Amino acid sequence: SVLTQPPSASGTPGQRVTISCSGGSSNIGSNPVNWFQQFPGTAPKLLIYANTQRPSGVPDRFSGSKSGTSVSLAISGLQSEDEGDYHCAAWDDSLKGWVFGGGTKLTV
Amino acid sequence: VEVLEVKTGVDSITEVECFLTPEMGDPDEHLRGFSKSISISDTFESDSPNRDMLPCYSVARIPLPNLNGNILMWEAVTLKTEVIGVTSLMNVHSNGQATHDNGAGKPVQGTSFHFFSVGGEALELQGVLFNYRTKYPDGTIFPKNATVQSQVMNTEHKAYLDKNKAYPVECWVPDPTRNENTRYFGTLTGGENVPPVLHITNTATTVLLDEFGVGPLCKGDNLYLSAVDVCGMFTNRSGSQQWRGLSRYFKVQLRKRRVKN
Amino acid sequence: MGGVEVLEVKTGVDSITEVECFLTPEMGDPDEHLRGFSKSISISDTFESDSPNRDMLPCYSVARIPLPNLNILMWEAVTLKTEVIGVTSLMNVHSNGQATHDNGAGKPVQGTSFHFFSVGGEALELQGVLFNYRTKYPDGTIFPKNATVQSQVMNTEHKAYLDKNKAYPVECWVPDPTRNENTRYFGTLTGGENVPPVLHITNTATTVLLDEFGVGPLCKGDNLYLSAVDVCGMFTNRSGSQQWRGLSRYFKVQLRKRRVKN
Amino acid sequence: VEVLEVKTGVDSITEVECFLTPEMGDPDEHLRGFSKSISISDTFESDSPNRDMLPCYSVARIPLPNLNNILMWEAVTLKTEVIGVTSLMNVHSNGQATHDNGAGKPVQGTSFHFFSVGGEALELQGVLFNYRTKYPDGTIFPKNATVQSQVMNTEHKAYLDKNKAYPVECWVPDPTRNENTRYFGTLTGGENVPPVLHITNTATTVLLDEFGVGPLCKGDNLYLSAVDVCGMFTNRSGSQQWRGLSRYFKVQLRKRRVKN
Amino acid sequence: EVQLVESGGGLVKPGGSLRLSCAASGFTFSSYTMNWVRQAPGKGLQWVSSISSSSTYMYYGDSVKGRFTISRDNARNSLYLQMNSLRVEDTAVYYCARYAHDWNVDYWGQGTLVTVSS
Repeated sequence: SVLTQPPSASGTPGQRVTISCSGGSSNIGSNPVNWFQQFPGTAPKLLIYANTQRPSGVPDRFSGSKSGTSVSLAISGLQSEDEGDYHCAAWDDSLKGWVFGGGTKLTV
Repeated sequence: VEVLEVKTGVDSITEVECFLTPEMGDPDEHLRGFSKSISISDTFESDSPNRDMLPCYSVARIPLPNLNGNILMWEAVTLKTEVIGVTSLMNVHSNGQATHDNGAGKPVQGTSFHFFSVGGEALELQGVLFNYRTKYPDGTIFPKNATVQSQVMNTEHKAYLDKNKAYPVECWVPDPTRNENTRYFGTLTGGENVPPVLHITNTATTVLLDEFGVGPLCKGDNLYLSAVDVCGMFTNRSGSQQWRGLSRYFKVQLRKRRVKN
Repeated sequence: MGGVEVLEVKTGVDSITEVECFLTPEMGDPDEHLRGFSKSISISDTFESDSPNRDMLPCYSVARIPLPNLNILMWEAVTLKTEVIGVTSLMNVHSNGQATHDNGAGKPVQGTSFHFFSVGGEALELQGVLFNYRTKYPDGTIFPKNATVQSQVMNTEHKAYLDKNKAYPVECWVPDPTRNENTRYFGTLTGGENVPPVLHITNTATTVLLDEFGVGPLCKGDNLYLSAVDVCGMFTNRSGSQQWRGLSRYFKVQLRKRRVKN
Repeated sequence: VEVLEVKTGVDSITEVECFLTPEMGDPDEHLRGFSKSISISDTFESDSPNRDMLPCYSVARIPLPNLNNILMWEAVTLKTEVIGVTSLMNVHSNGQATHDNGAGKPVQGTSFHFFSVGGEALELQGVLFNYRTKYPDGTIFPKNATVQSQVMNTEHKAYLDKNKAYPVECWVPDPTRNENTRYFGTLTGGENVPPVLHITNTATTVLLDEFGVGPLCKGDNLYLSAVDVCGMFTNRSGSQQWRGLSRYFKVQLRKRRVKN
Repeated sequence: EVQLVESGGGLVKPGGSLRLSCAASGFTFSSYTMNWVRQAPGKGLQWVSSISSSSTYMYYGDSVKGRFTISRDNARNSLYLQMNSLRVEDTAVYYCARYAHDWNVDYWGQGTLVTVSS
């Protein structure tokens, strides 16, 4: 009942980078994953919600996939303005709380 | 029970009139009549729905006036029923899924089970499983000792609809080999785009008498109303889907029938 | 009907009478030019903040008809003829609609529909049921008060009389089946964005209003109560934006005189 | 008119049997039974369909045998069906391939099938989808349209007394009148509605009312009205034309004594 | 827009105490469950506590069970976190976040810094 995401990820500008988030039946199996984007010295902000959905203001480049207990975030058309920490979060039914991942620092 | 003649006279008829609420899974304090947003197993083998994702049969035991070898029982003669709150399904503005750019929300629609029974005892259930390796969740009464045969028919899986928030809809059906003392009626329409079609009227009576003009007989001076009305799924803005249920009204005419033993 | 002692049917030269009227649809009537439409439907930012504007909410239509005075004798509603007036108007597929495809005609009026009509010796009696109990029904409509989560499935607090027009939203009120002894009500919800309208018209179809005991509705106060809703579907504008579209309902009710005690 | 008893005998009954053709808008010399390819107004306010884009009610006045406290012809039974239903299987005539190597998309969609038998003209009530719609020169349409015209406006009365005249989309049988007519119709709306047309010479419909009286033919005339907009034909470009079909009528009539 | 504003954070000594404030403007605060999440310098996010619209259901992370208390004043459009028995580990930026159905955790405040040291 922890969310496991790579501590770091990187890519060449224009590439597709993939950050994975792996959980269990108690969290990601039965509950949706939101992704939060965080630039140094600002708050987290909603990037993806409900595994695969963009709020208005998030480019088509940002996308998700869900397969059972694991989800991934896909940043396509990588740009320098995308350098930051990507936080994975989901409710856990057994812990009766929100679990997050470690965070993923995306370097370009 | 040998069934003798119908007692007539000054107080020979009576009426029960109640509503049954839907147990659709009731995720949290705010979502009574919904299920939890439906998730799909990682594998066919690991299907294990959480209890708040599983609609259940609703049941109500109604005590009737006391009467009683050569005794009297209450005979259920007529039923009126309709779904309460059909218009609520026109709410296409509450964080739904726009069918298209500037579209209204996708209305409640899709796979539906409308079912209701009137019995002199509990509805009798036969278990049938979509997938026998499905693990039904802690807190529900489900078919025990599931075998592959459970997927088509397995006579081990008998049970009484004797408890609410208990018997998942998707693994129990009225047992057609029993239910002599119950009159049950239900319809499954399957498909993600099945349109709800709900008729309402206080002019439609249904007769509960059998081939031999005998209605259900209320053992223990009790009448058993059972119902399910899974209307379809509510599609949230994200596309995530929750079963949505509605209450069912019952009004049952009863009369007194002389009975031996 | 009942409530009082229903005695024998009075016959004679002046024992029968007829009401014949039409009821117009209150679909929300956004502006001076859109009678019989709702305002283009919008969707709440969140499930919690649902609060539809009054002009986005179709409402039950009701009409109190005064009958010839008597005095007891009461008027007994015996037969109904009803049909939707102006069904062909739904073939107007050219009025700034949505082309179904390149060089397509407009998408015709279609989708979620409620066709409902009642004949009563008193107001239609309503039970409130809410899709979402946290929905804030707008200033100027009569809605279920003291909504709890139980309101979403059943809450017997929410009783009301269909006694006012442009008042009772369709989506939070239904005939209360625990109490319309003196009314005959019939309705059908078909839900779905693509549900095709299917409207029959004929002057040959009579519906009888007598109960198990051969008594029709009895008109308390020498009043007959016609209630109706006919949300036919939605009109899809060129942009894709959707407005409910309603139609008037014709009623013709045969009435006769019934002798009554007290 | 007081209705007295039915005259019987060897010469008390007669039969009308005709077909009514569809007026679907008849763009050009070659497209009888079609409308013109449908276009959509620039704005809601500027809706103004061309006359050849507007299907219209069809009517036929049939003169009956002369009968000069008199006699009138009573219409007793009707048989009707749509003529040429199979023509709608022509899925090869410059249609729109449903998909790569598909046959053409068949005639389908929004349909009005309607037919009446009357001792006088069908009586019409006007109802408008959009009251600012300008109905084209050469059609009889609701005059003095107000916003109320969109839901109900009792000014808009009219007689179905002329062909190629009364657009289908702004007139319906007036249920407050038509004592002397028996009318039946069905609107099915939707772009994908499948046509479902039954044919049989075994189905009779009775025209007698709750009092056993059929329509009474004023002026020794029987009035057949009909509309059978079957759906739309989708051309190769996607452009759509209403397609109509003729309706057969066979009406049994008898003689009823009447005080004038 | 929706704006959440945190306040009350500062410097406090181990064993110390501290009350945090979230000021909600832009939405009916009384209609939504509200959260505290914290971020220790250079580490990831960690959920602290949830409270329902009507304060019917409060939940806490294990790391603060018994020490922290969430509360709200729906009349004053404010969410509070009472932090007792503060430790060195409790040093973090304390974010205030809304949970909406389907949207899940959506809006965050700017955060307020709590440093617990000597």
